[PDB]
Amino acid sequence: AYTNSFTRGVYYPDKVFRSSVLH
Amino acid sequence: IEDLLFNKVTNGLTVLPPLL
Amino acid sequence: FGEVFNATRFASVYAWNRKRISNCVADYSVLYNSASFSTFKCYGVSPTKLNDLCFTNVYADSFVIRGDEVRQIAPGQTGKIADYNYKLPDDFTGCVIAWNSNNLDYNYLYRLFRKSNLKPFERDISTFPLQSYGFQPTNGYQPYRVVVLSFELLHAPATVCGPKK
Amino acid sequence: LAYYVGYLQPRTFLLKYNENGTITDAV
Amino acid sequence: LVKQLSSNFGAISSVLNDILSRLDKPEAEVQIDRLITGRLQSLQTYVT
Amino acid sequence: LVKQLSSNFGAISSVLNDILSRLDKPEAEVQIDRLITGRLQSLQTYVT
Amino acid sequence: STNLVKNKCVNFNFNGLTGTGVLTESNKKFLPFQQFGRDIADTTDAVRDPQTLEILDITPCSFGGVSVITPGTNTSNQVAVLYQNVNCTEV
Repeated sequence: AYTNSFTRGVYYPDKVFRSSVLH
Repeated sequence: IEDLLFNKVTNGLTVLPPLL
Repeated sequence: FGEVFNATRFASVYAWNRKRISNCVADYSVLYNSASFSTFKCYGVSPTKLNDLCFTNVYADSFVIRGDEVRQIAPGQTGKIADYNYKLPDDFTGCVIAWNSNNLDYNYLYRLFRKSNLKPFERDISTFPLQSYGFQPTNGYQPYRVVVLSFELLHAPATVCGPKK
Repeated sequence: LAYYVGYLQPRTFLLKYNENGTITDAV
Repeated sequence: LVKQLSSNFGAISSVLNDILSRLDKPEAEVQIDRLITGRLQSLQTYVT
Repeated sequence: LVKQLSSNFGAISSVLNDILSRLDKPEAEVQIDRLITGRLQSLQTYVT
Repeated sequence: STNLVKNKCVNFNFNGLTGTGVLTESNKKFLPFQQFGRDIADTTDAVRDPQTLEILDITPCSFGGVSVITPGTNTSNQVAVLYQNVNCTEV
């Protein structure tokens, strides 16, 4: 079986806080 | 118009202030 | 040099001797070619070129250690020796010589405990921190005699010349 | 023990943190 | 530019002849290379 | 310019303190030399 | 772990990061697992007190240029001094 992971599975890659930014 | 214009523009490093 | 490399006795490495050589036409070729030296490692100069340099001062720092520790007589080494016992400057210019001494050589004592690493070319005498050398006629543990021949390049009227006619 | 298994690859992502420090979007 | 001729850039001496008179080939090459890197960079900065 | 502070330029780390605190001065000096060359070149690029 | 002191330029060192600066009462909101804070140019901006779950702004303790205002020596030897971008206290 096969389904589609649309925009799932993003996780906080490291401990660092950031705000209003793009990384 | 100068007000429109001024609105519409938006480690060892230091920035110096302009003389004028 | 015959009064140094064939010395009747070498000091202990903590009380390392320092004989000052000055106003001598020092021929180093004999030292370099002679096959009595296990290591003859010049550092700031190349050994074959010594015959052509004038030095203000030469300093023969003489002592004895186990050759498994001789590798520590080099600028920037880690060891109870190079740290607590006898330190060569990070910019040492000179030559280090070591040879075997079983043929002759517990008179040889060495510090192990000290509040800090000693400054290069400092000498320390104090007291239980020290411990002896197990040097026997029947033993890397074997003794080796070490001569540290340091040069002074500080341009003054040069005093030790070479056999350069 | 209806579960999903997807695999991870070494990719580059561009992550958008809002004011409070949350990843509210990605590319 | 001229003063930059007195800098070691990491070598044992800013003077090229000293390195030549005090070292054999395989090591003088290393020191002289450090000098060459530094002095080349000084020329490039001057020219720019 | 500031981002260039986050590069090794070949050293073991871009953090000067960590290079210092992990290695013995004979080797820390080489790693730091690589860092200094890189950062100095970043400045020269910026200024040009 | 020593005590933590604030509003003075200090040599701070948290779990694995060293630095120098002024530690002040933050108001950012860290995620309950977040430790550090980076700036736009990947530079540290806040920290989490490893012994107290509170967040500290970090600021580079002041530096600047020192410029010497002078009439030509052959007019006087009197000089004024400008400390750029610092506050007249830290001097």
